[PDB]
Amino acid sequence: LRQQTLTADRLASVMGLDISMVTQAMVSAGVNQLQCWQDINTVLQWIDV
Amino acid sequence: ITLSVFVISSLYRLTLLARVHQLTVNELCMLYGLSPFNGKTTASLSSGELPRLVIWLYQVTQWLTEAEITTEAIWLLCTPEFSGNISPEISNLLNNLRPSISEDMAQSHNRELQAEILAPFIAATLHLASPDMARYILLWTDNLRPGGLDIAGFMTLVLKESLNANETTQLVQFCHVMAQLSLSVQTLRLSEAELSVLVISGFAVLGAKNQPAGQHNIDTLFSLYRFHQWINGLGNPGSDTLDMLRQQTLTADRLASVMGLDISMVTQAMVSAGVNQLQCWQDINTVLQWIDV
Amino acid sequence: LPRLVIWLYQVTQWLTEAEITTEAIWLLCTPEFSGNISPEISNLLNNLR
Amino acid sequence: HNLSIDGQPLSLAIYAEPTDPKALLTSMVQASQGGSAVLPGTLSLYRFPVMLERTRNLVAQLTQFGTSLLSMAEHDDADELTTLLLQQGMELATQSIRIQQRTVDEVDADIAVLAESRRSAQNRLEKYQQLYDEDINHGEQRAMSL
Amino acid sequence: EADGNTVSIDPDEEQSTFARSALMRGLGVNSGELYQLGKLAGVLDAQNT
Amino acid sequence: RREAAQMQVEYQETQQAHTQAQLELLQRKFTNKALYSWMRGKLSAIYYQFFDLTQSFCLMAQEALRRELTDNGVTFIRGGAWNGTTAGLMAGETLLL
Amino acid sequence: RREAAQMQVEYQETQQAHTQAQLELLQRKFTNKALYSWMRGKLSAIYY
Repeated sequence: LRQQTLTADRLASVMGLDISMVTQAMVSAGVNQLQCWQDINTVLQWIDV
Repeated sequence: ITLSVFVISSLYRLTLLARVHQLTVNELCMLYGLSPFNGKTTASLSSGELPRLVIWLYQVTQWLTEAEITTEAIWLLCTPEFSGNISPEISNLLNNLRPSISEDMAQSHNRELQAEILAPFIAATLHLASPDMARYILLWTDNLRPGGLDIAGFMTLVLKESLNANETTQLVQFCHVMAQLSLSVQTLRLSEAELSVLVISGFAVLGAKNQPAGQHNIDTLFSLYRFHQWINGLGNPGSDTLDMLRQQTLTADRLASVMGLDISMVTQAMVSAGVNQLQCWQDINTVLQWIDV
Repeated sequence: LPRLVIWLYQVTQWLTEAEITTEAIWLLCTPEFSGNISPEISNLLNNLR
Repeated sequence: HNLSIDGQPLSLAIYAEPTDPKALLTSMVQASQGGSAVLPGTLSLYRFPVMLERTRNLVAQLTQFGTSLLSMAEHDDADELTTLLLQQGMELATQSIRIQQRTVDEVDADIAVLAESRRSAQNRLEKYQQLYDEDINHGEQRAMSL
Repeated sequence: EADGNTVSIDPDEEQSTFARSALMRGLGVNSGELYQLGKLAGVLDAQNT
Repeated sequence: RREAAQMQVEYQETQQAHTQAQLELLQRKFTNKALYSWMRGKLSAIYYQFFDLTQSFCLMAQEALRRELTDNGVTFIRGGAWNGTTAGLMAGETLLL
Repeated sequence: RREAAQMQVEYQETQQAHTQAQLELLQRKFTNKALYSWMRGKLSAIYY
């Protein structure tokens, strides 16, 4: 995350989520790259609801 | 998918396999990938293969619950998948290691001496107990050759002025496998003497059922856990019995006297099991299971 | 025979009172030995030479 | 099948109670360990006393290093033990929270028992109040008039 | 006991004997423990009978 | 009584949070596991190299003594100063003796 | 109440396993009994 290499697949694998759920959450939130904690937080909130 | 009984029954079978063992579908997928059944679709499993898968899942889940290891923990321990990005831990390891190492040492032919040199920094970066334990971990990783790298190759890659184009993949794969082995040893609470004997013998003391010995998978991990439990239960003569097993002088009478069993029971157990010499933990385990039943 | 019975009673009572298992006392007193130079003996010899 | 008229069995069963818990032990395992070997030495240019002094200073510093290593190992081991203790305390705390929740549930069940008891008492009260208010009914009054 | 014949208590014997089985069940021991008892008591004969 | 039991539940929850705080403070400590591990790794490597240098010095001093006494048969550095039973400790004491 | 008592039994079993793990960690410690014994044996011979 300090670099810009954090991807949806790596985030899903690290957090234990499902890759389909994470991809759908990113598309629904409208964020395309996990560039910052704001984007990660938005994706996680969509997954939460 | 085609909606028939067969397809719906296959999906329901997978869901049942998760539910009866208290796994989510994700955990079942992880355990299946770790199992010796991976690469084979469950619908394309023989009528004799399916009960083998069910019994494997039962035994693995029971072992994990008994030893208090989560499915995520075992997945992290055994997965071949790696991040592919150089981590701050590896960066600190390389920065600390570069001044204290030389190209002559890297290109020397003594892998034992190279492991002795690299042991303290590996122990520091892996939070291991002692440099001896780290040395045996390094020797095990050298036997494995994770990314095709040996100890000499790892040393040469460390001795580079950031000249890592795509050898970063090999470096991080080697480091990931090394950390996985160290974490497995720490989780098992394996003692340094046991690790020394097994690694020096190349895991011929541990043995493997129809597999090459020394591989890092969940089956060899379970065998290591059971072997460690037996060694712990042996008590004070445990070290001498382990030495006799490292040699080829372990006999039925000595095993019976050490374990407190009856010599007639042990002899009949070997004869029934079909093993004639207690060469390895596999033979000892088979004899003990026959005695158990 | 009564002497054997009394000796057995004495020994079992002593072991229970002093909290020593029969396996432990047999290990303490048996003349049978493994017959192999164990690693503890090896380390002792290597440090003593 | 040797049962009573209402189906109660006429024999007391037995189960041969399971044979105790199991004690598990651990032991130290020691392996053969060797020592270092020596190589032929170089001939220095100085006489024995000067080399003796230099070597003695170096060996003293090595002794200092060994003492520091032992102390640091001891402190690291103590910290590891403390961390293990705290993790075990976490696990026990979770189980204790569950047990206390079940205690709360037990108190709720006692409240329900009291509710049933009060229902019975109130039914008795309404029955006896209805009996008392009615007093002498029409049949008894008719008989007395007769 | 009105038998007087010889029964083999060798655990390694194929096709064991009803007398051996009844003796084992009466004493509450298995074949190996019965062999141990025979050795300890010295009632053993030729062919472990 | 039910109120008292519920507050006991909350007491247990507070104790659990306290144990969490203790663990986190232990991990954020300055003298923590990572610091100690790196310190002893560095000191172990340094000690390993220093023993080699020190034994070289001892051997060359023994050669000086052999030259002084004209007796090549005297041997004092007999090896085994760095023994595996003690992870290299007491090598300095052995060499001092 | 019976459920609570059974979970108390499980609590005791967990405590027993915890003490077992503590003892095993003590024995796998780097500065353990064998290390200290060999160190003081060597130092006693050297001191003599």
